[PDB]
Amino acid sequence: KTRNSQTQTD
Amino acid sequence: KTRNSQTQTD
Amino acid sequence: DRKAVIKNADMSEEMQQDSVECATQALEKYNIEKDIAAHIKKEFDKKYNPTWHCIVGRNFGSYVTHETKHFIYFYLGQVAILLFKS
Amino acid sequence: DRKAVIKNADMSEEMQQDSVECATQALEKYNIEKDIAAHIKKEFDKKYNPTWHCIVGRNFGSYVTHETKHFIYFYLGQVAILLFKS
Repeated sequence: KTRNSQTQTD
Repeated sequence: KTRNSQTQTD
Repeated sequence: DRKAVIKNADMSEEMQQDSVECATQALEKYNIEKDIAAHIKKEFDKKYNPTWHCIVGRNFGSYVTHETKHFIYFYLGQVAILLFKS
Repeated sequence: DRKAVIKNADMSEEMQQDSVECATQALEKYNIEKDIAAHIKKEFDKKYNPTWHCIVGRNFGSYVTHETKHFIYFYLGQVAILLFKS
């Protein structure tokens, strides 16, 4: 199954 | 169909 | 406000203008890159069906696999946006 | 050489160590981010079957859709790597 993810650089 | 792509920031 | 420059697109030019516009909206609403990217991915997931993926930032390189005619990579002022459909 | 810091992983920790290692190799071989990303995506496409996608850079935000247990996001020194399977 799927899943959503978020990332931000510091 | 698929295709591959490349990117670079300037 | 910010100068849109399309650097590479495998994408109908209707969708290109829409990408550039949806991202103008994201930059008017959101200031943080991950939040900008989320607005565009979700809008494209809606306007064009899933599955899209979106990277917004000033310094990155990428290598990705995108269904044909479902890739775009453009700047908005200084900020670069990468948007594509798995 | 560069301090690996895993910031978020939906991924077996075997694969995590392998990700971090495959990316150490990429940084030993390649200096340009798009070339680093290409080495990791292709190695993961080989070692774990397609379809992976990889972003390498110092300033970016992302929003993406990844099969469960097939996502990792870590730094290597200053450089951040995002690797995931559509």
